[PDB]
Amino acid sequence: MDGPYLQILEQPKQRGFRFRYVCEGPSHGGLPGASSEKNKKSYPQVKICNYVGPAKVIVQLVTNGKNIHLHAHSLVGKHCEDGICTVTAGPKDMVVGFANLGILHVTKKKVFETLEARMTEACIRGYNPGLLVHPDLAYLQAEGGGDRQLGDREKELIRQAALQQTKEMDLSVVRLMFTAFLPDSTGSFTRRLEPVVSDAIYDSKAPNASNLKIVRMDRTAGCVTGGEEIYLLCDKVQKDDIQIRFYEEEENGGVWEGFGDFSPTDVHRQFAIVFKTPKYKDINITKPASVFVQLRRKSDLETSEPKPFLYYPE
Amino acid sequence: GYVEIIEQPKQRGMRFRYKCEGRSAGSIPGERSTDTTKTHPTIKINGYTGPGTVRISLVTKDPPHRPHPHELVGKDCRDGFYEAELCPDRCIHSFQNLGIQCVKKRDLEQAISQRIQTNNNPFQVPIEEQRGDYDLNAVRLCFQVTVRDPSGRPLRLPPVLSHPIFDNRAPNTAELKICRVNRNSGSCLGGDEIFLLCDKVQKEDIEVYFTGPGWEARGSFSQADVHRQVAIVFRTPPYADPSLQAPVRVSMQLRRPSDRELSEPMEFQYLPDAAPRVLFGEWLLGEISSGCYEGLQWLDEARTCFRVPWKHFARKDLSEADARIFKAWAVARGRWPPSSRPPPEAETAERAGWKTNFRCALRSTRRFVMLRDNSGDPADQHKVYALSGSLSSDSLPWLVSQLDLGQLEGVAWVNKSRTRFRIPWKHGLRQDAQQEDFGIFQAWAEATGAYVPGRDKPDLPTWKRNFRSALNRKEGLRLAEDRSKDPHDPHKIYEFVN
DNA sequence: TTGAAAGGGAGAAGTGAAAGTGGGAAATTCCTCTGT
DNA sequence: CAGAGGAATTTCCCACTTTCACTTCTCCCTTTCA
Repeated sequence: MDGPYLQILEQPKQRGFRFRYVCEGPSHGGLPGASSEKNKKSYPQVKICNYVGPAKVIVQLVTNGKNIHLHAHSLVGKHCEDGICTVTAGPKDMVVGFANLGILHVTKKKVFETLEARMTEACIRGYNPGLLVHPDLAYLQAEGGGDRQLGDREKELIRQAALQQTKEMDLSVVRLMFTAFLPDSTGSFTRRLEPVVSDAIYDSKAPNASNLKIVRMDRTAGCVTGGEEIYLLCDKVQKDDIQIRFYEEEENGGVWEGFGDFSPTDVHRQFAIVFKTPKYKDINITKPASVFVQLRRKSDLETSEPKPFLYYPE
Repeated sequence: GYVEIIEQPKQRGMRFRYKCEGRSAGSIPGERSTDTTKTHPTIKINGYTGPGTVRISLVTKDPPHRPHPHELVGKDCRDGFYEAELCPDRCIHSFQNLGIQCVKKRDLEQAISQRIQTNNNPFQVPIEEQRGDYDLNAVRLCFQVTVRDPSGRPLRLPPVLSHPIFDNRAPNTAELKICRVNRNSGSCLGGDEIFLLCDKVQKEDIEVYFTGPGWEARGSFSQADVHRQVAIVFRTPPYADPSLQAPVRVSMQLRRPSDRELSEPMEFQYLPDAAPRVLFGEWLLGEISSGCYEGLQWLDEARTCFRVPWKHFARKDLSEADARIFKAWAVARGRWPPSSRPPPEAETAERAGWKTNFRCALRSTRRFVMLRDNSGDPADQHKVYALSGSLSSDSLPWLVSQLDLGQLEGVAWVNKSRTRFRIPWKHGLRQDAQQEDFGIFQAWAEATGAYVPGRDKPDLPTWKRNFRSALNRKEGLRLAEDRSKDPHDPHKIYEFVN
């Protein structure tokens, strides 16, 4: 009862990738796949199911809001042009790989013109209908031909959407939208399947999206009594949105949590936190119990890898 | 008469401001200013009190005191400098509205041109010395007063320079300040680990400086111990007297080596009895010195030359020791899991890459030079290198060019349309085998640095093999005839075909 | 009870230049507290 | 209601790593010589 469709095999990793301004030069590594690791790298992948011989897949940067829109940042590298990646695939293989994909960080002052130009290409071209742009004449598809006379009135609509969207635009997060195409009777790739959107990709350079990490600390132990001062070194955090949490998984789906004591003034230049230790689950205990410590961002509950902390009796 | 500065401007602490900040951005405080009491730059004009003028401009901190690109802004400031009328009844003059506006690097040339365009050039530095990088983090005020000689004509007196004024916002010229210390006490033996929270420092130009009653010590930490420029984790140095019977209160302060700048001290009393960065050149010298890599050794007492084992990795007897230094580099840089203290024997697939990463890194470094490529003599395959500057004493198209030249005997043309050429090809095992017989072969080896008539034993089969190997699988060229076997006149014939 | 070297073919290794990588930090711009 | 100073946004560039575009080697036989 189905038909040919596009499936995202490997999703792009969500955190840790650095977006790049054009002044930083081309290529600084391509967006990693969620499975990629240390010395064994991987990349985002799509698979055209219920095959269709040759096919050409494209990728676009869409926003992350409720309303999937066109982002102002661009994709660059390998097979890209105007922030759109276009790759061929399908002779025999139906799994496309996407290495060498970089995210060009557009400038702030720059976002309005880029968005207007990027959307204008869409109204005129026959890629994705009046979805990513605005609820209107969503025709001008890949049905008849590829190109449309931008009416005088239509231009006002793009400008208005561009102005509204620039304000909504979040330059720290972005999403990938894959669109596949199957050959025409003429051999042309016009047969458009359904678009698929990927997980949100956060800019590792954004303080709020920064991947948290405990770089080094004073001591890794203290008395269950708590109240001892600690000196912790970490990656960039925001003084008003950071907390140090201690915890130990308890018997039978249980978990005790404790919070380091400190004020935002104790956060030094975004890179260090001097705090006092919380009191352990129960004062008077038998022998040294070990727990875990972790930085945690309030606003989104994101966390750093845990680091062992040893509690000992008084 | 003459100008004298009575109140110098505070040197550190105030940041320069960009036009973009504009707004109300304070003014240059005076040497003795405190949080509670601000003072201002002030001059005294010895030997004169009356009408006159004063221009204060900005100039380079160092000797060729050229007009600095930044500019003064505030009351009575125009075109980059300050100029006002003197007070006829006061011989001491105060300037309380001097602000320094820094120009962007992108706009530096226009700024310098404006300076010449307005004659703001106190020491009339000729347009020549007036060029070359400028230190945009430091400036000196230049006072240019003009009184009047005994009734009548004006009179400019020698210009005076102030102490330099450094940009407090710029990272390598900012004011040093310790903010919080882990522990302010420790053993007289030293070695206690301390966490110090500070203001922006540069991990490659900063130290923890201890002092006191005629004594000086320095905490030890590698640049890797400086965290994101605002935190240093080091170890206490040993105290002068390694035998305390009582605690001693010493001084602890941040120190910027390059210019001696110091921060306010933090008390510290002694009491009674982080992986460093692997830079390739420093790392390589250490490994050669270690004596732990058979084959990797110094070739002299000065330690300016050294050999690196370099056996071709296609060899089937290739041992661990043969590739030990190449693997050591991979492991130090985290591209290969270390030992015990899994692993996969797919370790020999990795070795070619380990060698190239080592060769390429060595080359990028620009710190070494190759003296001899002994990766030949089968017995001991290795390369010899010398450190930069100390005894640097280094010691299809090609064929197309060669075809026209046909210099040496044996080669020439048979096809007067360029494509069908004849190359000699006698079998080396012939008693009549000549040296210049493989002349065309010899040309390729020499023309690639492969062979040098003076410093290189001749290898005839290799010259023949390499000349041949280059041609072989080269799509766009192939063989014709083959009188190679011909007992009388050995020779082949090739041709092209794009 | 195929001897000593030279010759070939494949294809992995080796090469210097020139991009590509991953990060940290410097330059610039904004903007919030301090304390109206 | 500045205006000192903490951050956020952008720009540079260090110090190698990988790839590009070819060229050479070791392997493993074959041929050729005397």
